[PDB]
Amino acid sequence: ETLNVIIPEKLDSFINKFAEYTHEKWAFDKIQNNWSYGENVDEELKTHPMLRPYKTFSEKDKEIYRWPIKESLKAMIAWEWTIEKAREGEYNPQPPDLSGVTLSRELQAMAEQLAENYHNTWGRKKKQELEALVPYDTLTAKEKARDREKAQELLKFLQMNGYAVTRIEKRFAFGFLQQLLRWMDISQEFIAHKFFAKILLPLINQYFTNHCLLGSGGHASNKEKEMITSLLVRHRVSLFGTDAPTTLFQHIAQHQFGDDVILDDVQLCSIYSLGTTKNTYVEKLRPAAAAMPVAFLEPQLNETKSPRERAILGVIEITLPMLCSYLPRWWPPALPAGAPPPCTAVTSLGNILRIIVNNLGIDEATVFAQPIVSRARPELLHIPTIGRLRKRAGKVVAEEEQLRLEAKAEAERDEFSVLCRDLYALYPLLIRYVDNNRAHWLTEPNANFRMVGEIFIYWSKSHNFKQNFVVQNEINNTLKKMLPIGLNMCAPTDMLAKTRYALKDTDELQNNLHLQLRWQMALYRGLEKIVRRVQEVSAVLYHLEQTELLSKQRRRAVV
Amino acid sequence: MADQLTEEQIAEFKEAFSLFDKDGDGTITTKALGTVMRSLGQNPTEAELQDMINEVNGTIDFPAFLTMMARKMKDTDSEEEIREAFRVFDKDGNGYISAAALRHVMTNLGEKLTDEEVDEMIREAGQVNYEAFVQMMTA
Amino acid sequence: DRVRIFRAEKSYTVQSGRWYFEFEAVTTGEMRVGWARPELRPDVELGADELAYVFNGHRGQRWHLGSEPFGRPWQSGDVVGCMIDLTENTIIFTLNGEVLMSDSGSETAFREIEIGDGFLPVCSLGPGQVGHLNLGQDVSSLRFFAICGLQEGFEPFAINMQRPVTTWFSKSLPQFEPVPPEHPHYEVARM
Amino acid sequence: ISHTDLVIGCLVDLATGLMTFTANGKESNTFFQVEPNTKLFPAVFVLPTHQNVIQFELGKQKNIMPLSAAMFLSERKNPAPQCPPRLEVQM
Repeated sequence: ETLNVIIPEKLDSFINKFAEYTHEKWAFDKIQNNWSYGENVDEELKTHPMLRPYKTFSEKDKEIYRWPIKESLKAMIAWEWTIEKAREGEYNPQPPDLSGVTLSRELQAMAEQLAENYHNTWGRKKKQELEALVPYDTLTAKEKARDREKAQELLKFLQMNGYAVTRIEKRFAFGFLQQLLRWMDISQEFIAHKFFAKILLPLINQYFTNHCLLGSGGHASNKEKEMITSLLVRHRVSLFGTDAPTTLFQHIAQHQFGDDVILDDVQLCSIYSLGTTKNTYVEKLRPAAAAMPVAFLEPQLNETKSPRERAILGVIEITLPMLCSYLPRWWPPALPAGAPPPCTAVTSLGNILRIIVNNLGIDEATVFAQPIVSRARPELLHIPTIGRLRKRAGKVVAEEEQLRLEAKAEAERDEFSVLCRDLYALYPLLIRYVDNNRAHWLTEPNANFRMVGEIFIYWSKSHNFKQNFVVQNEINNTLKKMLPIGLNMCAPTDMLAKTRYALKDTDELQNNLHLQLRWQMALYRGLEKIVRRVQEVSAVLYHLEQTELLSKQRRRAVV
Repeated sequence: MADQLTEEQIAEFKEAFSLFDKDGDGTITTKALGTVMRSLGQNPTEAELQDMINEVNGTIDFPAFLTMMARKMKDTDSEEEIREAFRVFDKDGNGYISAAALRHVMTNLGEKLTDEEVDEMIREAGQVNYEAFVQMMTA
Repeated sequence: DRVRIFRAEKSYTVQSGRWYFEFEAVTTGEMRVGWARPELRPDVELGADELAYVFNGHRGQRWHLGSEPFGRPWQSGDVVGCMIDLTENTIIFTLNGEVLMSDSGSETAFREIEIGDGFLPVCSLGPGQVGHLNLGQDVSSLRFFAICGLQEGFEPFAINMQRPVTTWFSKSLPQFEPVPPEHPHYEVARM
Repeated sequence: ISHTDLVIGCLVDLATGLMTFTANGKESNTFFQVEPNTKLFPAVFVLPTHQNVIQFELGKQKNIMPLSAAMFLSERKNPAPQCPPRLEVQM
């Protein structure tokens, strides 16, 4: 403190140099606005009778300029534990050339602690003047504009004239490391059996800052104690940290932990199995104990069957599966192995799509088709449409016969059984026509020859979708005709005047009412009659059709 | 009014008021009004006692005394009946409401509504939950 | 040291119908290609104010009254179509015969626009950049119109003009002109 | 800053090619001289630092008629100052 300070003999040359340099430029910086000289220091003439240095004037120009600076030199000798001077300094006089001594490694706070010793000591005295608050960092952008004229003035008793008392949230990540340091004890202080709430207000806070995506692995350093102590609390936060793209030694041990129960797995386990779920998410997290997962190839080959294959998603026996799928196409439980064949599918090549053609034969009379179609069209690129023209269209023809059988049953209790029987194709077609849709996004440029009823299969289904799919809309746990809209473009590749008149009898079978300037449009058109338009007319007829007070106290009474 | 209180609490409020009646003339002082409330169980702050007597010499009798806690019992239940409302509405008692039954359960609710107003009060709230239905019903 | 803009004459504006044109950029870089109102000041850059609906040239975003990221960026030597349907007031962008989607998975690029005095095609060329502008006066020079646009009942812009369309640009030579009386900042007083 | 109102003037002679200035009557050292078949536009250039900036004050001294006599052929023998509504300020 400056009041009970140690006033030495070296607080005399630095106090008079922190006061004169604070009072030398008082006479020159105001002369541009007519700093006059008269009988008073007034503002009418803008005069400055106090325009004098505090060292060269009389004793009266120093009680509020040098005595506040000697007490500041009693504060600059009490701000830090370094009270010494080892150099000299640096009308209309000017201050010392001290604009190069900026905020250094030690002169940053020492030129600001003398400001605080001039502010907070006088502000506590201002609080002793109010009854009988410009803070340091709580001064805002407008308050620091009024807090910088004296801080630079207090920067002359810290780095000038040798009066030298000289001496983002990775710390939160260090606190997270301290949390991990706390986790070394907190996962041991209940093993052999106020701060838990400190761990409570953290699991959601960890999830937050990661969504705002030097010391990158410092957070990954914290990603350590969780996986060991476990195998629902911060497990979601771990999954939240999983997407946030040395410790991989525990992976083979976890694989050994999976192998710890894999002996009698043919016929706890909660912490074990849940570990691999977040690991699998962490596996394809860097998808912008090396071959230790060879146990995984024999894991599903041993005996949550496909759920094991669900974790599998991170070579010459493919030809050995080519007949095995074909024998299954001639025919079960190799779909998880096919998922294990899908786990390393396209690494970079023609009959890879024949696997789906093999899968279609099983699905020609057919289970969990959700994951079976999920990772399906990840490389649907490679033609095969000629077999596909006979494939799904017959499946559509099976489906066209299916609903017609349903409608014939609906052409006359017992109808509730048929209202649940229509969910068979509903799970099927939603699993079917999806990978086929991405195949259509390849032939669109190409077919611009045998899609003449391939479009009509959708529209017949759409007319069937036109109650009749209310037990299909509930199978969500709209792709019902969206692909038909995508396939509607090539269906317009067939002078439609009667088609414009066709949309009337199809909203009144129009096989009787339809029985009986434009050169630029017909330019490229030139560059088997009646039903070559009625089919397309019925499509848009449904497609456009697809596009097609209470008083106060009574409401206070019915409540 | 004085209909929201049923009879047995006032059968308890009488002798609770009468025991601390200072003279048997049915009156009390202003300070004992909090002391009886400690025996009731409802313990409000000191700030919740001036506005009682600001609403009404310092002489309080059983006429004026009923009007205090009648103002202090309706507010503790008028914002609470929206919780006890939904208990027979849904099936299991959770919050999801099938809109199929609500098109015809409101035509025999006893308030004798029609089919017109109940269609005026369903789409402004397939399935609407419990808390958006009352938000347009309690107004 | 600025950016040029290009548009057709005010007489060629449309009020109805269903119109389309193409644009083949030579080099990738800084372009702006879209549609615009007639009363367009040349001071501001394209798409900043409420007077134009335009696409990016560099990073793949739509530009009207600000920005919003939209679609795949530019390879060098590609065709960016532009579409508009006055029957429902929608703006549709294509790219090499492929419709550009949004971040929210929406098909349109703009929606429920007021017609007003109608629109007319527009373009912009940055410093150093180059790209020519087919517009539809030759039906044979339409690359991706048969792929997308012809089957939807769209029309090319210069479908039947016996001569190509006039164009206007913004030149940089500063001229003199009287002060507008509805100016923001300054005024004059002839007392 | 200032506390008064600085007035600058201008003088051109149409039959000699003389082109000179004033500054509150105290003339300046510089002047200009031009070829005879030249059109001149009276111009200013300014950066504003105040709510009011500048006023084009057209008037006359005791031996020189204003600019109204130069623009309009019907006003050659009229020494009065006039601001007709074709005279505007460009930008």
